[PDB]
Formats: sequence, structure tokens, C-alpha cells
Amino acid sequence: HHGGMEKYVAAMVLSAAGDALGYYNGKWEFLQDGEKIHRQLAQLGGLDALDVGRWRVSDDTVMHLATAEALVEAGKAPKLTQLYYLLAKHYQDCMEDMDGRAPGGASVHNAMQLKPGKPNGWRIPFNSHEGGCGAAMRAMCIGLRFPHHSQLDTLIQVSIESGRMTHHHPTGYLGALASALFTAYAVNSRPPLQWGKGLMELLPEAKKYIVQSGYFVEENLQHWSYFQTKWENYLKLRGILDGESAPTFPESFGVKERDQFYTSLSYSGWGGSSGHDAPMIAYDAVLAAGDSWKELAHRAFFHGGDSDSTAAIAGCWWGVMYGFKGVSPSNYEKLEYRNRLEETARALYSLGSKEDTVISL
Ligand SMILES: Nc1ncnc2c1ncn2[C@@H]1O[C@H](COP(=O)(O)OP(=O)(O)OC[C@@H]2C[C@@H](O)CN2)[C@@H](O)[C@H]1O
Ligand SMILES: [Cl-]
Ligand SMILES: [Mg+2]
Ligand SMILES: [Mg+2]
Repeated sequence: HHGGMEKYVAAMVLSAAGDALGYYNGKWEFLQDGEKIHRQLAQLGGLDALDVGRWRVSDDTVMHLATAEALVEAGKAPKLTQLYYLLAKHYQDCMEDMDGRAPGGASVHNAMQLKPGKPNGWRIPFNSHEGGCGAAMRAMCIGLRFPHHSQLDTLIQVSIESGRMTHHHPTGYLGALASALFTAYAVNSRPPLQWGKGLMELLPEAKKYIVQSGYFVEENLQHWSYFQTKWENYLKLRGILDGESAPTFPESFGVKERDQFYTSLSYSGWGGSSGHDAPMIAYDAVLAAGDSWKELAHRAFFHGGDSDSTAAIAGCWWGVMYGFKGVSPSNYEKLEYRNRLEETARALYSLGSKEDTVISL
């Protein structure tokens, strides 16, 4: 109602529901173990009993809305110069809404360094500690804005530059690429088993952009292999490297096995905390879950890692594909910023549903 638009609304609202559920007002951090989280989940009456009335969204939704609101304000056929001004401004400004929302170090530090308005004032230098998932968690709606094939170059550039406004490390900003790219694939009903291959094919194009852009190319290139290698390895493991083949999951892949797997994906032991593994876990959830919100939630919202970020990503992708089908109303009806999220979604659809261009840098 319209069917196109319904998917956009769900992408935005269920991304935020995911964040809130995966955050639980920071309480999951005192457990930091999927089995312990799943048992506390049971004692709250399970997923369908959860009322998000008092479950605040975290930094993930706040920053996702900032992306979305910037895209919307940029309008039809924007100067990429204006879009980057607006993304910087929205990111910097949204830092005022992080009370009790546990934002990340790179997100905060860098958003506060930006100089929106000044030519190139939204660029920061390369940094070794900037491979967190703070760019990936907020980039999905770039794929809603720019879903058409003709726009791939835009999606690549915008996802990367939105990302490296806070995360100028390929592990960071390629997270944003994957987040946006897969949202675009979901918009276009591209079956999820093809998404990984798609990303592996676009990484050389992302590299060509980073190279022509001319910023810290030496450093960017030298760290480039970590992301790529982790994704190759993961798609190999799941048997979807060829992108024609349905995924293979282990016989034994319950809550406990998922935690250990998420830890093996991680940079330094914390599943989904980085730009490579946050979208990877969301992707793994989406591939297992099909049309089940409960399944997606048990895999992407409730685990011992950065479940808020994995949930934000997975909930967006999943909502694009499946709308609100099978979702308990208590899980989103009183979700913080629901009206705001619906309104931005509608506005993103207006733009996204029209195959326009950008005025280049
Ligand atoms: N170069 C790196 N490669 C892989 N991971 C890295 C790299 N540099 C930093 N990280 C990891 O990224 C994790 C999160 O980074 P931060 O800068 O603290 O957080 P940020 O990415 O801004 O936000 C992450 C959000 C914050 C919460 O919503 C949970 N997820 C850190 O604990 C690091 O372990
Ligand atoms: Cl449950
Ligand atoms: Mg968060
Ligand atoms: Mg205040």
C-alpha cells in the first residue's frame, strides 16, 4: 500500500526494532553470552511477548535516521558536494541524541571533528582503529535511495564516503558498502544467496574509486585485503561463492554454536563489532531465516556480540524483502521514533523509486 513503499517503511521501522531488541537498554552487555541472553529472552516471555515501549533505540538507529534524513534533504539529482555536506551535518548533529545509547568511539570522535560547509570539510585522515561497524550500521538506506543498476557507481561512492566520514579504514567503510549494496539487492528482489558474490565482484570497483579519489591510497590499499579475505573465506564456508547455489549450514548450529562462529568471524573476539562481520552476521541470519522474523531475531538480535548493530542491518534487509509479515505488533508499535522512521521511509521511497542521477564530484 503501495507495495514498493511498504517495503521501504518496514526496512526503516524493523531496522530500528532490531536495534532496540538487540540493545535492550544496554542490558545484554552484562550477559555477553548468547545462551544467557536466550534464557533471559525466554523469561521475558520470548520474542513475540516483547513490548519495545521502554526499549530505547541505540546509536545505530540514531545514525541510520541521520543518513536517511540527509539523503532525503539532498533531494532529486543532488550535487554529491551538497549530499556530503548534509550527511556530515546530520551525523555531527545526531551526537546530541546519544544519551544512554552507547555510541562507538570512532562514530563520536570523528562526527565531532567534521566541518560541514567547508569544501571537503567532511573528510578525515586514514586511521588503523577505524574498522568498527559504526559506518555499516547506518548505511542501509543508501541502497533504498540508490537501488537502480545505473546508480551503482553512486551507491559505491556515497556508501564509502558516508562511511569514511567517521571510519577511514577499508574494514570500516566496506561495511557501509555491503550494508547499502545488499539493501539495493533486496529492493530489487535479488535472491539473498547471490548477494555475497555481488559484493566480491564490486570490491575491485570500490578499490578503483578509492584510488582515483586520491586520499591516503597507500594506507587504504595496504589494509584492503582483510575485509575481502574475510568475506571470501565466509562465502566459501557457506558454499555461496558462485552466487548460484543455496547456502549450506552445519547440522549443529544452535545458539551456542552461533556465538562461537560469530567469534571466529571477529577481528579481535567480539562478533559483529567491526565493518566486515556486522553485515556478515546479518547476512548469515538472513540466509538462514527466510520469511521468519523470529528466526532472523534469534540469529541476528540475540547473541553475545554487537547484536544491536547486527540487528539494525538484518532488520533493514529483512523488512525490505518481507514487510511486516509475522512480526508481533508489540515489537514495533511503541518503538521510539516510529512516526519519524515511517515519514523518512516514505520520503526515501519517493526518491528511490525514480531512477535519477547525481551531479558528480
Ligand atoms: N582496523 C580495525 N579492523 C577491525 N576492527 C576494528 C578496527 N579498528 C577498530 N576496530 C573494532 O571496532 C570496534 C568498535 O569500534 P568503535 O570505533 O568503538 O565503534 P563504532 O564503529 O563507532 O561503533 C560501533 C557500534 C557502537 C555500538 O552501537 C555497537 N556497534 C572496536 O572495539 C574495535 O575492536
Ligand atoms: Cl523467543
Ligand atoms: Mg548501538
Ligand atoms: Mg542532552
